[PDB]
Amino acid sequence: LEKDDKDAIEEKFRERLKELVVPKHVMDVVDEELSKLGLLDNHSSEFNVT
Amino acid sequence: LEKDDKDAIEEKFRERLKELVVPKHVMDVVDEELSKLGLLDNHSSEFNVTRNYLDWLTSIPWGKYSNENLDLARAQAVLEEDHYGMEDVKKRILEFIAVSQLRGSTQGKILCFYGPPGVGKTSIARSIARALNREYFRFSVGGMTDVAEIKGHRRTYVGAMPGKIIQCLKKTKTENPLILIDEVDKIGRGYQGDPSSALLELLDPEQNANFLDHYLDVPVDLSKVLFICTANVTDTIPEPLRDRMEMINV
Amino acid sequence: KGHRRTYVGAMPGKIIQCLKKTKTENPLILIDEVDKIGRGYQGDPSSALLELLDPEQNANFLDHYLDVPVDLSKVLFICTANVTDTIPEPLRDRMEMINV
Amino acid sequence: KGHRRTYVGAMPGKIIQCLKKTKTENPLILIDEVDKIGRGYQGDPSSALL
Amino acid sequence: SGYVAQEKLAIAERYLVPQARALCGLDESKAKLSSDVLTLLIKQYCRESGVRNLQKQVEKVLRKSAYKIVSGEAESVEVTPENLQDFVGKPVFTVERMYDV
Ligand SMILES: Nc1ncnc2c1ncn2[C@@H]1O[C@H](COP(=O)(O)OP(=O)(O)OP(=O)(O)O)[C@@H](O)[C@H]1O
Ligand SMILES: [Mg+2]
Repeated sequence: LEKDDKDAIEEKFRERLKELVVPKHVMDVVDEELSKLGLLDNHSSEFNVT
Repeated sequence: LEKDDKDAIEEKFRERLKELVVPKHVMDVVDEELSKLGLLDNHSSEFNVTRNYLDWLTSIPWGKYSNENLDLARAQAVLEEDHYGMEDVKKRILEFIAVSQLRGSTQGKILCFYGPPGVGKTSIARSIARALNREYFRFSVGGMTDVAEIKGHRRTYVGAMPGKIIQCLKKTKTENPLILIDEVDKIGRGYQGDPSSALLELLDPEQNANFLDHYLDVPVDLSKVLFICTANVTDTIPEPLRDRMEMINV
Repeated sequence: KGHRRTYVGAMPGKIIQCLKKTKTENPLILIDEVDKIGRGYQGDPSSALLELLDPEQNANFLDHYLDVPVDLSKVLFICTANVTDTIPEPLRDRMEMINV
Repeated sequence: KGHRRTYVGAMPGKIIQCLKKTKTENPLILIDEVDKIGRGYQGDPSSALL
Repeated sequence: SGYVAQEKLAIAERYLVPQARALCGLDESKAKLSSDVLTLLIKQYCRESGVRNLQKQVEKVLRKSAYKIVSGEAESVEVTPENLQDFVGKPVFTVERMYDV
């Protein structure tokens, strides 16, 4: 599986956060962007930008 | 075997919109948009733009008001506790809190401090927000050369977002935050729609109540907001913009 | 300061590229030759620089691309200009001088 | 001037919104601050105004 | 364009003052503003082609009266020219000297 789609992409992002101690502010922002990415289609100009 | 996602979103938007006192200008638009959202197939590429549109239109508070403290006696102490001198500015804020206690409903103004650098123009704004108790923001306009920040984009462009003022007004749930424009006089001439023009629509003491940023196209009132500015020297500012605002002088 | 992110090629301003390229949050950024920044044909870059260099206020730097504020108070800026007159007054106030 | 109607999400120019909302063909449109138009890249709105 | 001082006095007496008074909520009895005071304000401090600046001036005096009543002492501020200096601060435009003979 050389090209990812939805599951693994979010997964690798959410795990990459771990060692960092993010200020509590931005977790909300990252959460809306993640859920919005989850509902978005794999092919559209919106998806690659987000 | 099947669920009802369309009904899920069509109700959850409705539920978030329940408690707000939504103006009639909006309710019809949000309703027709909500129906248009209800028709189309879920994956259709247009459908996302509408699920986003509603996600902004139902989010921005419509009359939710961060109640502001009224009695001035207690306000004195917190105002003086971490600054000194500058008596004229503190006298203005005391006048303001007093009149707000007298007429009932909360109401805003526009102000513009100016003076030699390092006098304290920028550290007081946070203290004022702690005194009146309305929620704070900050908005540097140093050197900007793109009107989109004050006016957003038209929503057929991919990834359009409303101008920075609406993002403020959403980030703080209240409707009347203390915006703090900063360094107004160093705003640049951007060789195409220099931003200093756009600000004129925003700061009219009376017309302000119908701001019309492009993205969410319904006009939004802003009269309650309490703008403040700062300016190292008061010559660069274009004349009408110099005229809109009071000029306290630290 | 980057661009608005709804354009085509938007990328965050130079400093955030610096702050990603070196994993630490406190690099020793070395702005250089401050005296000879451009001026007077578009908006002054100097008018943006103040937002970085204010000793306290920088703690809520706000790059346009990623709008969420980026704390960077721990950074250790340095600057090196050979004549200390041309720098505009509001900017000259922020940064202490040391004469070699 | 709106958009071409073939793009996703296209909507008519602002003046037609004014007609559809005022619901009459003789409104008192009030353009404001005519002189501040930017007339730069890829646009030239002043042309459309003429 | 333009505004003669007479027009500015008429407008200030029938449009601005009642409107700013309702905006600040003061009862009309509680803060008299003699038309002579408005003449003094139009002549010395606010003297320019626009009307906005006069609005800010009259709004200023009403605000100071408000803070004086709600918490201070006087039950009726009474603007008079003699006292006006402390309400609107230092006048800008000096009156021309008047010779008598
Ligand atoms: N009256 C005061 N008491 C205590 N500190 C003050 C006072 N005035 C200014 N300061 C100090 O100034 C610092 C920030 O001042 P401020 O940012 O307002 O400068 P400034 O006048 O805004 O400069 P510029 O307007 O050029 O940005 C704070 O650290 C604050 O302690
Ligand atoms: Mg400052």
